[PDB]
Amino acid sequence: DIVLTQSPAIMSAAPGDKVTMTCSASSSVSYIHWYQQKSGTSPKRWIYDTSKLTSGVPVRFSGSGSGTSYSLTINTMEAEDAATYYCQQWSSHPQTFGGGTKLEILRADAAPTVSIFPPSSEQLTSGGASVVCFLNNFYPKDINVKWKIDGSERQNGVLNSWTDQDSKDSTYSMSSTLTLTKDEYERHNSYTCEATHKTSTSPIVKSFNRA
Amino acid sequence: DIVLTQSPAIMSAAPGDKVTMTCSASSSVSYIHWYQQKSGTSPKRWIYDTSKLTSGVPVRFSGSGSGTSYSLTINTMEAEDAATYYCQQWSSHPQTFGGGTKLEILRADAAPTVSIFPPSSEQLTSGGASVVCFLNNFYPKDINVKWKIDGSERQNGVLNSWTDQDSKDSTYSMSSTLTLTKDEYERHNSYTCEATHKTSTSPIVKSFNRA
Amino acid sequence: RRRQLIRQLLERDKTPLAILFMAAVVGTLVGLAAVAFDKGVAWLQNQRMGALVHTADNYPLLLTVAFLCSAVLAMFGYFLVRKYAPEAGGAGIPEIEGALEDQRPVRWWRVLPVKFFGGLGTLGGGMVLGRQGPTVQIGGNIGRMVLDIFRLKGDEARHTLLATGAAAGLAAAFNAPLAGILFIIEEMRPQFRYTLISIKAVFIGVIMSTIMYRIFNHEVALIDVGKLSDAPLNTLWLYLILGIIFGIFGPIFNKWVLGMQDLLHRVHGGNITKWVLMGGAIGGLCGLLGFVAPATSGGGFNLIPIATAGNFSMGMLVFIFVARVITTLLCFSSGAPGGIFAPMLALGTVLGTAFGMVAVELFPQYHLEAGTFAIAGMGALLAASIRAPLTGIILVLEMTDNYQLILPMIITGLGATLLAQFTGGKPLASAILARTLAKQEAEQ
Amino acid sequence: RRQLIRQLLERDKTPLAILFMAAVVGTLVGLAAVAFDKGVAWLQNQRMGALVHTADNYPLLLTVAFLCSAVLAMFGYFLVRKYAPEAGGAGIPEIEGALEDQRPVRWWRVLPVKFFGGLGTLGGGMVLGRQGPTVQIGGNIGRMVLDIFRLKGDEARHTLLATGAAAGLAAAFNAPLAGILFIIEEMRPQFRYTLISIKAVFIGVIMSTIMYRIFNHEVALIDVGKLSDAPLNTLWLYLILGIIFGIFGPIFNKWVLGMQDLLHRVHGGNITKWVLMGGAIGGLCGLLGFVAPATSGGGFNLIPIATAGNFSMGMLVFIFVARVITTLLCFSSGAPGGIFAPMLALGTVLGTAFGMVAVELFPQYHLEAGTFAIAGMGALLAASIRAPLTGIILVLEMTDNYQLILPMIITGLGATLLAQFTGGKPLASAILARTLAKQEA
Amino acid sequence: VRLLESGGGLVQPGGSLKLSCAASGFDYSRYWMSWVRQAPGKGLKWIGEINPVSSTINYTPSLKDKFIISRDNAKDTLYLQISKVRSEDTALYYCARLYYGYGYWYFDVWGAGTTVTVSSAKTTPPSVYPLAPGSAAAAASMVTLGCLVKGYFPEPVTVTWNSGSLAAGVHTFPAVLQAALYTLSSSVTVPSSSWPSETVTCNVAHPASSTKVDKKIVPRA
Amino acid sequence: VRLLESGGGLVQPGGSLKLSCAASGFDYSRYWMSWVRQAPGKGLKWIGEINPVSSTINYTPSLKDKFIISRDNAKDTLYLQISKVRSEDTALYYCARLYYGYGYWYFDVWGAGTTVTVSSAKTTPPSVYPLAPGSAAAAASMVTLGCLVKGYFPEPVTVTWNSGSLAAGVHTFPAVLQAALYTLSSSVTVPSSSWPSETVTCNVAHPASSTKVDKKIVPRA
Ligand SMILES: [Br-]
Ligand SMILES: [Br-]
Repeated sequence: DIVLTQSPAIMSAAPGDKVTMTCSASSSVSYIHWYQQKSGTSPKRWIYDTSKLTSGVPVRFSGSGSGTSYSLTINTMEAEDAATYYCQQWSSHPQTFGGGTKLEILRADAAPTVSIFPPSSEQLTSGGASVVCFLNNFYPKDINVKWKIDGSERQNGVLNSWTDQDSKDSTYSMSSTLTLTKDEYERHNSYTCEATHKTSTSPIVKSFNRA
Repeated sequence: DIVLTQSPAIMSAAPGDKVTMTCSASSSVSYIHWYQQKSGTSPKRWIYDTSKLTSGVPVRFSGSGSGTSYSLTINTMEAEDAATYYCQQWSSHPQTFGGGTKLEILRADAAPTVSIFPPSSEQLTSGGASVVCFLNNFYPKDINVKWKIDGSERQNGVLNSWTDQDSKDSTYSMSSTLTLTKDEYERHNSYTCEATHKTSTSPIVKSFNRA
Repeated sequence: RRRQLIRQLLERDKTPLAILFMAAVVGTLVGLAAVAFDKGVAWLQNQRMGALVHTADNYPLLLTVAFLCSAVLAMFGYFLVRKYAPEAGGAGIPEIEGALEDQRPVRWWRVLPVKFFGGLGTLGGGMVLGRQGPTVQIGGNIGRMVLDIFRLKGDEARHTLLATGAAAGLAAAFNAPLAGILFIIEEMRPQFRYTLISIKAVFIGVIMSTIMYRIFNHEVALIDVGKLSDAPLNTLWLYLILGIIFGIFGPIFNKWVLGMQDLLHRVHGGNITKWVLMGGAIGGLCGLLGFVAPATSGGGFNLIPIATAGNFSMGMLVFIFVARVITTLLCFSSGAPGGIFAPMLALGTVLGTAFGMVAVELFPQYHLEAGTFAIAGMGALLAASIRAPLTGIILVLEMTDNYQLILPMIITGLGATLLAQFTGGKPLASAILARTLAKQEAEQ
Repeated sequence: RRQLIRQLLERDKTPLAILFMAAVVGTLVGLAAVAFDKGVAWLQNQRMGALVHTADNYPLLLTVAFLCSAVLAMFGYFLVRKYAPEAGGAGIPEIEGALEDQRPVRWWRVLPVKFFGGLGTLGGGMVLGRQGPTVQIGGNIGRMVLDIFRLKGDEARHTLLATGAAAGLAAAFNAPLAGILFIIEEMRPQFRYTLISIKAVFIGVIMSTIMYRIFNHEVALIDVGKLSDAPLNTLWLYLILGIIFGIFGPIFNKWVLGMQDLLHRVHGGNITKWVLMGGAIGGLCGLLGFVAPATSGGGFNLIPIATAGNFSMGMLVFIFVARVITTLLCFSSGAPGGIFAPMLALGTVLGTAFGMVAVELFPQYHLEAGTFAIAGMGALLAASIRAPLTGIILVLEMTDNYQLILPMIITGLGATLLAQFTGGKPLASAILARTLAKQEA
Repeated sequence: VRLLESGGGLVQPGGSLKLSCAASGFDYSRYWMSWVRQAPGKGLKWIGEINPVSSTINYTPSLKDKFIISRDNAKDTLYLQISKVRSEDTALYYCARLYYGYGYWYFDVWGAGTTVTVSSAKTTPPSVYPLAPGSAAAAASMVTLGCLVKGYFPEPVTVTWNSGSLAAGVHTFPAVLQAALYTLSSSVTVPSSSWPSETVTCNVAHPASSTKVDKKIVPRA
Repeated sequence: VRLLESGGGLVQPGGSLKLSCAASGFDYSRYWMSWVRQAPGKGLKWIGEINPVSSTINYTPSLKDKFIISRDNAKDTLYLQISKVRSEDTALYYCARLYYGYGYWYFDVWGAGTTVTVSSAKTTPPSVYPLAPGSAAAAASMVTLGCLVKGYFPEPVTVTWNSGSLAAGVHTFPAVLQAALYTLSSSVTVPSSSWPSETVTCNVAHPASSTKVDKKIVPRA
């Protein structure tokens, strides 16, 4: 049970940059392996025996390390290198994997696009009333959504979900959905959606009125 | 292509007897083979390379021959040897099989076992009316069936079919089947089935009445 | 001086046709020979069942019959030796080895019938000996026999027709032509001087007999262990360890085989009857074991496939080891006609499988398969007791078909000899000639 | 006699120091052979990064794919004549001689020469192997150490040599057995007892085989897969195939020999009439390596394809002759490279043909062409270089079809047997003889 | 080691049918597969053979592509395509596995069989009727039952009892042809104390017709 | 060469499920097969491994038979039986093929892997609602639509647009669980001049629930 612990848990660097991630073992290992895992796909064998790129791995990638500490490197990383790398050992049974390191295409700031929608007519026809409010393509991922019913705070029933960094534009998108009872909803008018991101000092509001 | 012609086309001998069948080739062959084929089954590799019994063949069997003429023999043949033996060669392309030899067993008397059967209720439910009548396990094969509708001759519509000597008990069995129109049938009562075999002077009758 | 060399160079690989035409007759006869000897020997082991099954009711009755028959036969064996061919008794190799140096004689007009029928007893009886060695010698004699019937003379045709008849044997035996050849040139060959043995004639003898064997044994092999896994680089060292182990044990098993034959001589002091009796006695004992734990008695071949699979428990092996370590000596040291060549294979397979088993649970990360080491060590007691690594290494590969273990099998068979060297030890094959060649003289 | 009994009790006792040198020899040969092969591939690599770039203008290619091969061959022949006359050739007849003490192990020259030289000739793409190049480079690596630790004595001289040699033939064809079997069937001074310590060879062999294995795992040289076996009645067919290599075995010898004289006239001995004729043959090869590669190249890569049967009966015959030529012309030219390898390809081919004829001549035997391609793969090796055992086992070592071991012998015996009753001699020894007789006088 | 070949059946003159043969119980590769057909009453005649890698395929002296043997080692299956079929092609088609002794190859393990009938007729399923003893059944030590299979085409039909579980005392008479239709009956003698009390079922199968039926022999109520 | 493992799904605490992994594109034998599971969000954890002849089978520090790996080389399939399952067993289960370099084995070729949710909760089809822009839609260059898929269980749902034919500008946020029910929305940005005028359909599928629905995004009245 070698306790492999990959150093940077998460990291970002602009392409063409030189990136390096660590992988320390609690005890002593040798001939570590590395697996690349892009969103939606099972792991892929990248580097092995502590530095043998696998048939296909761009020569951009390089392995290294020894006994107690190993590392994997990318001389000039490209955008298609965004993924999660997992170092694994089996120089001591039973094999063990590291905590993984998540590489992310560090970009330039992008103002979030906010689009708010009233609850569908069909959902209302069943007591439900969901007020969806998207927040598309922004960066960094730190963003704060806040709802305001008839010009007032509200945090109950609100559910948010961020997407994972886009493989292409390396931006984030997160949706916020306030759910209510057809009646709870009908007894109000103003439904504002406020988004606060680094790209601006004054938050981005986007509301609609039933009236 | 080689013309293998197995001598006795058909032959009979009483078990515990020494039987030998020939297999001559038009030209010259070497390392002949033999297959045994009992009724209802695909051939079985018996002897090969002119005298190698196959794993399982009773040491009762023996192969032999040379170039132009070969043979297969059974020192004290048993009843379970009733079958058709096929010699085959492939010492010259394309391979070729013989005409086959049909072994038949000579045994003691063994009187029939008749069985009359009233047209199924379901067959009658479609104008058909087949009066089956079996004759199981007898010997020799010479046996005469004769039908009697309401105590009278009848030969029209009658169909008989014998089976081939049983591999084990060496007895024969034959079925006789009289067919009629539901109506033709319904307009009668007595349906007798008479079997005449060597095992008796007075035929074996077996009838049933619709009434 | 460079004059001579240049001349000899232009005259290489020119062996007289007549010889080469004799080689083919030698090789052939050895074939039918080896075949026969093996057919017969099986036939007797056969009868020894058609005797056991008949009395499979009364138990001690069996045990008894399964002792008398083995003893009666062993005796008929030892008898046909002492009163007719003192030489035959034994593996058969050290003699052939000597005749190649001209110190011993090829009394084929005796040895053939003696060794042949003799062995059928001892072997067919079911003692811990192989029927390989019995063919090597029988081989050599068949060679000489023809060398004497066509009088062809000359140190080349004497050494040649012999070396093949020999090699021709070791091939038809283990259906292993390569090893057969590689033997005559790593072991038999008078080791300290150039010799007029015509490799190319050996080849023809070997081939011909291998064909003879193949004519009457097709479809079936001697050992069918199937294709085992391969051996990854990091697990190599483990086979060197296994070697060192056979290396220190290699010579030990030699002293015993040696010593034990003296200690066993006391019992009969040299009396044909104190021997011939002690014979059926050991023999019968084997025959009794061959029915209360067959893995301790018999040739040993038939248990290799089973051992290499891993079907024996760690213990059952250890038992099978020792028991055999004994039943082997006791049978071989007894000067009975039969070979210690074969049963050494079984010993190896076993000792090896164990090492496997230990390895297996000691490091589960290497993903080992015990069998691989069973094959690693199968020819390891063969590269320590008889110290002929190449003949060993290739004899295994010859009859177990796992060439993906050829690297380990060497790295194991090297450590074999290497420690069999730095710790006394010597060619158990040669040591005997020496004893038997020094006991010849120094006795006047 | 009394002496004998004494020697018996003293068998297989080789000095540890030797045995510890063997291990160093074996190792270095290892990294050696590896390197040489890595490099040689790298150059054959570049000769594409050149062809693909000019893959538009055709004669442009043909031209570049001639110059680069010529420039390299020359760099090759040059590094030979002006620095190590010996290296040029297979590399074996020398090592063979050094074992008899008639030639010298000028390793301080041969190593760098043969090594870098070969990369030229080889990496260029001529009809030569990189095996022999390692046999010799082996021996020298042996001596080199035998001289750096001064250990003296006929045993440690012959020994450290024979292994460095054997250790080479092993890491070459990832074939340890043959490596050993070679040093004791061929190499070994054939007409007298010698102090070569088998047990030392073994250690050398192993160690380098490991070195090789460290940098070549997962992949083998020939992958023909398991072919059918060969039934007793079809044995004779392989004896026929032998007699055919047996009469052709010596013939291919005269030519290789003869052709090297006739090719000498062209340069009379001039480093530059040679060095030019060099890149010339070499460039020709490099040109062929792109208009029918089966005529040029080491030859290895076409064996798998030939044994499969993928070549038509003709295409074979073409590939035969073309190579029969492109082989001599490149080997007889005294260039640095081995005739050991390309003889395999010749055999595979000539064999496959014999297969093909056999196949349709008797369809009853249910033959698989390939099996004879392997039967004869080491047949030109048991007629030209007349070392059946080293041959037979070298194939099995790298094709894994031990079910053809009986045929392969019955073919390899027929090989030599007729290579005997019809003149012929160890093309490996003949050369030493010539070169050893041309020495004095 | 099972060699089970399907495909056979009814085909109209000048037609084409792909006979299949699925192997199991051994390694399909390393093996030369072949076909041999037996014409009703006549002997066997070798059709073709196709080596492992299918790099070789031979047939008897028969024209261009009357036959087209192939194999998909990926499915351990042997194939046979007969085109422009004619009455001479009506027979039992077996696929064998090929091996040899000294080397003069033999047909090692012959499969079951499959029948091809060339005719215009129509693939006609069969009707199965239970043959129970009459009401005046003199129920003695042993009781003879049986079922009738009639009005089907072409051959053949397979009749077993209780699924083969009852094999001793069984009979199946050769089918008789009449009016382009086949008819056969199956006998099965069992111990009386064993029948009424238990279940005697007769299972008929007609491949061509692609049908299977299990008639339960019940006393004449 | 493909490694496809099925079996996963929904199981209630204390249950048992036989995960399957069908291999194709290589020789199943000679190969050590193993399983490794990835808990949602977390990393990978090796479960077990079973050699060719299945004469060896090891698991990670787990109790008696929580796991039971086996394989039928006759079907080139790797199995895994989990008994008495608990929430800690909810994760993505992959079956890998095992090989090595110098000898320190690695997980060679993986497979997509099946998901295994272990809950009380009851399966449940999803409700799909169209998310069209409000009446005060500032119809600019690009128009953002989307549809809401809520109240379903268990994972997962697949949302595409116009049947995939519209793949650029699509979003599908990760599902959020709440009250034993999942809920996710899908975003799809298209050119304004492209939407109202054409048909923007969102197609949701919930395999478990055995349902498929196509919600047509129509402008808010
Ligand atoms: Br022995
Ligand atoms: Br070469």
